[PDB]
Amino acid sequence: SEIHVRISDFPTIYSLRELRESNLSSLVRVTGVVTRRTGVFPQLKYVKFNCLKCGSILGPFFQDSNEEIRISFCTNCKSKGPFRVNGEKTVYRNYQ
Amino acid sequence: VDDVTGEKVREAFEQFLEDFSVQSTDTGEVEKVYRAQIEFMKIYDLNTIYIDYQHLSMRENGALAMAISEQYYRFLPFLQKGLRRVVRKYAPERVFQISFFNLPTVHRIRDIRSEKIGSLLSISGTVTRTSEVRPELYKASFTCDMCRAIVDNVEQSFKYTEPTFCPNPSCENRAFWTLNVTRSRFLDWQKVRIQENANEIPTGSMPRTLDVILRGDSVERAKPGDRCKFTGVEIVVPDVTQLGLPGVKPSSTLDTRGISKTSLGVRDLTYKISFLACHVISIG
Amino acid sequence: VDDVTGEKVREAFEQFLEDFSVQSTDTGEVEKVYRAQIEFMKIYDLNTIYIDYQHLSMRENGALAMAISEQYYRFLPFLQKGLRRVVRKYAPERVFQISFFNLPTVHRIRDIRSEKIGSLLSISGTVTRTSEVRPELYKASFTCDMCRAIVDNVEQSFKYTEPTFCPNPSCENRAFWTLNVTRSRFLDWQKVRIQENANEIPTGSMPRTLDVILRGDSVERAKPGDRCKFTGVEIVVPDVTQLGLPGVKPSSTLDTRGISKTSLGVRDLTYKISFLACHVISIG
Repeated sequence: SEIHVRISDFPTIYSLRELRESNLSSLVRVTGVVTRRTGVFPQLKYVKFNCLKCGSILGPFFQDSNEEIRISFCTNCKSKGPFRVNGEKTVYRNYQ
Repeated sequence: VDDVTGEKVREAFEQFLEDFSVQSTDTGEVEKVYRAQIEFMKIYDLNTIYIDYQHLSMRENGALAMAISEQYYRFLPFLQKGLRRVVRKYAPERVFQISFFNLPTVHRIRDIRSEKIGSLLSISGTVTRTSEVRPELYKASFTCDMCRAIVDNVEQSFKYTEPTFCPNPSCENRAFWTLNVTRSRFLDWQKVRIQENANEIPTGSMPRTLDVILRGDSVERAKPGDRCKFTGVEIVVPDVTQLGLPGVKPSSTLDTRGISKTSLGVRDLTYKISFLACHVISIG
Repeated sequence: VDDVTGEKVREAFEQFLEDFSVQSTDTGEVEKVYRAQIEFMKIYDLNTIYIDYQHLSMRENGALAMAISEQYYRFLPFLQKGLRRVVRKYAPERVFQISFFNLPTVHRIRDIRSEKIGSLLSISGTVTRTSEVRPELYKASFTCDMCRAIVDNVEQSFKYTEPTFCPNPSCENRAFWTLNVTRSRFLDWQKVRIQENANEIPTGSMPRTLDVILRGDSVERAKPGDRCKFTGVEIVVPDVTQLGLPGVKPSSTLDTRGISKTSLGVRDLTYKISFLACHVISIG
């Protein structure tokens, strides 16, 4: 139910060393040489919490880019702001 | 169905008054009495109507007369909203009150049951212990410290429930805040408690009392020591003191067999019969 | 006085470049070289200037040349702001960098003292261990959760002090929040650490090192293994590790003999000599 796409032919190639402030939040066509890397790690995609005060789970939420969710207080008369991510029912995404 | 039917009630009533008004000839009034009703109100701008029940009993052969007279509480916004479009068709801030008169049937306090709620029944009696003039809000401007604190919104009904769940501020459904006490449209009202007539009381029985509120235009029309006729409509106020009455007490313990889990904020209810009116004539 | 004098420095320098540029005849260049400087920059739009020190030594007989060369750190905004009005007089987003060349006097690391700060002195040496390209913010958009979160504001200087005290939001002076990471104007820079020449080292002494940052246009002009000449200007970076040096350590214990009362958030300082430049030629 979700397809992320690829872009083929961006007709200007900056190899390296030419990055400026005018290059952030933009698409750059980059070449280079594969250096070392790490293993493959899991990262959250759908996040569920469970309110330990008011019984059962909170619900699914979306993985924002480079930021946490931190739902404050709801379904407990919107109070008692303690929460935690549950282990199960959280669909992840592989990271590297 | 019911979205259509009350709207069919709305359009047929919109059809009704926009037709001819009175059958009578040039000897008397000819036509367009309800059309002259707004046009004479356009002269004075008091923003209410005096419409007859008897002319409504003429056209649909009581089929529509026996449509309104049972569940009027169902029929608050439909009677108001269509008439609002009748006004802007003919006339140019505008707030409305709908008044009835000429009820064929008048009963007493003893002829009132809980099956009579929502319906129209006329009650006369003895006015005692009038009270002052006090406002009523019905227009909450209440939203949280998040940016959109401009929610002109709910609690027009008989509940102090200001905040709606789904705004599109940063505020959530649990986020609620106080009402803006400067940007709303109010109305005033008084609260008299009518006593029952002495010409109808049976043996062994004292006369009885009942509270009634006159809102908006019908304030100050009351008079302690007077006989009056009322609007047929009727409401129910929640009570408190009827505890250890005794009786099987209803409760509001919600369902827990829905969402799976890994406290008890439940409530009860015990109300009382009240009365509401908009037209009071003082004949008697 | 000093509001006038640096503005008198601003206007006389505004007088200077807007005058004739070069004395030379039709054999050679005639006039308006600094006027052609912007007009040729108008062709390419690289938004900097190459102005001479020697022509500035001609007109005021060194009275103005001995006004700038001592406290340049005092004279950052005045040299920039008047030139900005020179541009809009002649030309139309605009950001500026001021470059000098032709310093008559060049010294070494050993000829640098703390009395030489703010002044202009040229140092040559041996470039070693260049580093990458990294940005610099100098334009904070940082204000609290109160409505006016749009404060394009301070920490242009060498301090991470985003929030100004007096806004006219609901936010107070103690209210501070993060910078908006999308609406600012940045610049990039690299950081090389120059070593001293071997043709100047005395007996018993090793060559010495010094850090220097080239901001904006002067990035990538550096070359490890090269002899270069610098901008005269100089700055001072706060240090940390000079503790138990030993020495009498300065502190910032503020006054308590002011406001009457009915804890100790005081600090110290221990800095180090750094260097800053904007023009690097690579002769040698």
